[PDB]
Amino acid sequence: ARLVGVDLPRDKRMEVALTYIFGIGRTRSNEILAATGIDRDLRTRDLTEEQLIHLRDYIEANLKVEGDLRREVQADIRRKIEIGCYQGLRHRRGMPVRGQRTKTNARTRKGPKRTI
Amino acid sequence: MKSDIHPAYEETTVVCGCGNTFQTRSTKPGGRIVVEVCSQCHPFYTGGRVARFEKRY
Amino acid sequence: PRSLKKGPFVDEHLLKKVDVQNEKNTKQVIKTWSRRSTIIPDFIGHTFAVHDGRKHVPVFVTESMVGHKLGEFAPTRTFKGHI
Amino acid sequence: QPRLKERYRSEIRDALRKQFGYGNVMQIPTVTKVVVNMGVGEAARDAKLINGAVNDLALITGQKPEVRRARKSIAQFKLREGMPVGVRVTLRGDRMWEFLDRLTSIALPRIRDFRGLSPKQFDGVGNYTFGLAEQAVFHEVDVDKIDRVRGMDINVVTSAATDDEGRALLRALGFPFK
RNA sequence: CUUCACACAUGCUACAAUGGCCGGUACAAAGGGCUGCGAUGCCGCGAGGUUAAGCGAAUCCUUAAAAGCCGGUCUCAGUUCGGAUCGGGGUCUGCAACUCGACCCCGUGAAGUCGGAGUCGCUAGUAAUCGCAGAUCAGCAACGCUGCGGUGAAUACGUUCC
Ligand SMILES: [Mg+2]
Ligand SMILES: [Mg+2]
Ligand SMILES: [Mg+2]
Ligand SMILES: [Mg+2]
Ligand SMILES: [Mg+2]
Ligand SMILES: [Mg+2]
Ligand SMILES: [Mg+2]
Ligand SMILES: [Mg+2]
Ligand SMILES: [Mg+2]
Ligand SMILES: [Mg+2]
Ligand SMILES: [Zn+2]
Repeated sequence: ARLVGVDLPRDKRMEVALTYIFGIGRTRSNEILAATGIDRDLRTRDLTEEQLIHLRDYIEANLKVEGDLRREVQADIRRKIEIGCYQGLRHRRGMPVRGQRTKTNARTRKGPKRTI
Repeated sequence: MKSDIHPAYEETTVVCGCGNTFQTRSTKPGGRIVVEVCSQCHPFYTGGRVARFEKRY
Repeated sequence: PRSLKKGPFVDEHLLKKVDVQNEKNTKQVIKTWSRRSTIIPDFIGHTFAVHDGRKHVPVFVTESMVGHKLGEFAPTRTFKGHI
Repeated sequence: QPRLKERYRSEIRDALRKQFGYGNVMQIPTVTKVVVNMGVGEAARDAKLINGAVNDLALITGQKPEVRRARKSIAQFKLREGMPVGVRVTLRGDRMWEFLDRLTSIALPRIRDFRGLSPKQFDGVGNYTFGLAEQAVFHEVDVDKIDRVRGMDINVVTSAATDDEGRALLRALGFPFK
C-alpha cells in the first residue's frame, strides 16, 4: 500500500498517515480525505485497493509531492543564489535570511558552538 | 547443483490496478501477485518571472 | 506597494529617467538612490548605479530580478570573517 | 514459455535486421546473460551476508547466488584477502528472459522518483549496466522480513558489437531510456 | 544604530498522557474609544475587504475570557510531542516594508526525551499556572513594563551551620 513512499505506517489513521507524504500536512490530508470520500477515522491497515487507487490519482491531479516539489524548492534556492540577491548571499554564507538576529542566536542556520 | 539449493519457481499471475494482466513463473509467492503500477500505466511511459509578475499585477 | 490593490512601486523620478531613454536605446548607468523601487518588466537590459550608503554599485537587470528591489543587489554592510 | 522471448523472436529479430542491414541472420544481436550482484561492504564488519544478500537474491532471481571472496587485502577498508565481500548470481536462459520481463514490466517502474534509465551507461561494446539501492520494487521480498537495506547492480550482456546496436536491442526489449 | 568565529545576563516556548487535537458548553475584574470604536449584513479558509446602526459613552463598541466541565480520538513514539529554519502565496499600516514591520494560508518539521559544577524566588489568596487591559504607538507589546481578575497548594521541628 504505497502512494509514492510507503505511506503505510503500522496502524495509523488515514489523516495522520497521509501527512507522511512529503508535501502534505494536516490540512491537505483533511481535504484529500474529504474530496475522495474516505473518512479520517480509518486505519491505513484497512485500506482497500480501490480506495488507494481513488486517493492516488487525486494527489497528482492537484497537489505536488515527493521528488518534483523537492526539486522546485532547491531550484528556488539556487535561483536566489546565482541571481546575486541579498537573500542568496545569505544562503551562500549559511546565515539566517529572513532578517533575524545573529548576535546571540541563529543556532539552526549555524551549527553547534564553535568555541573560539 | 540442483537438489535442495534453489527456491521454488512456479507459474504465477500478475494483475495490475489498471488491468494489464500477464503471467510468468516467479518465486515463493504462491499464485497471483497483485501490483498497483506496471509498465502500461506508470508515467514516463504515457507522457517565467515576467509572466508571474504580470499575472500578479 | 506590497499589496495587490496598488500595483508595484517605483519612484517617479526613476520611472521618467528610464522611460525617456529605453524608448530609443539602452541607456548607460543611471545614477540613483532609490533602493526602495521594485524592478518592473521594463528595466530589462538597463544598468543602475545604486547607492549603498557610501558609493554606487552597477547592477544589470537581466530577467529574473523582476520582482525584487534595487537595494537587494547593493549590500550595505561589510563583514569578512573576524579572523 | 517467456512472453518476452516470443515477442523477441517474433518482431525484434527482423526489426533489428531492418534497422541494421545484417546480411546474415546470425549477426542479429541478443541478450546472452544477466548478472546481478550485491557488492556488500560489511565483510570486515559483522560478517553477515548469509541472509542480507543470499536469502534475498534467491527471492529476486530464483536461484541461489554465489558468495565472492576478496582477492587481496586493503587496509583502508579493513579488507583481508579471502573473506566474503560480494554475492553474485548469473541468470541465463528462460529464467533470464522471465527475469527481464518481470523487471521491466512491474519492478523498474516501481522505483520511487523514477524518471528513466540513462542510455549512456553502455560499456562501449554493447553491454549495459545500471544499479538500484534497496529491496524495493521486487515484490518477491518483504520489507517486514529484511535487515538493513542494500542495493545491487545489474549487467545485461549482449552479443551486440556496438553501443548503438545494444541500445536498439534494449529499447526494443522494453528498457525505458531518456 | 538590526553586523557575528564567540562569551555573559534576563525572559518566552518546550522536551509531553496531570498531555496534544476535535466537538459542545459555564463562570471575571480592571480599563480604551471622534484624525476614534465599528454592532449588523455581504465577500473571503484566514489575516482581512465593503456598507453601516449606535456611541465623547453605568445606556454603543471594545466583549468570544482562558484554564474549567462533558464527550470522542490518539497509546508512549523524537510521536497526531516541539515549532525553529526554509520555499511559495497573500493582508494591512505607511510616500516608502531590500537592508529592517507585524499578521494570515499551504508546504517544510531542526535542536530538544528534564539539563554538570553551581545558583534563584517564594510563608497564603502567597508560590505555581490561565487569560484580559493600558502607556508609548501610522504599524511594530498574545516573549518587555505597569496593572486586572480566574484556579489555587506544600511546608516551618527549630537557630547547630551559611
Ligand atoms: Mg539598540
Ligand atoms: Mg502540535
Ligand atoms: Mg476546545
Ligand atoms: Mg464566511
Ligand atoms: Mg510533530
Ligand atoms: Mg536528537
Ligand atoms: Mg516521551
Ligand atoms: Mg543539579
Ligand atoms: Mg500599538
Ligand atoms: Mg523575552
Ligand atoms: Zn498498470
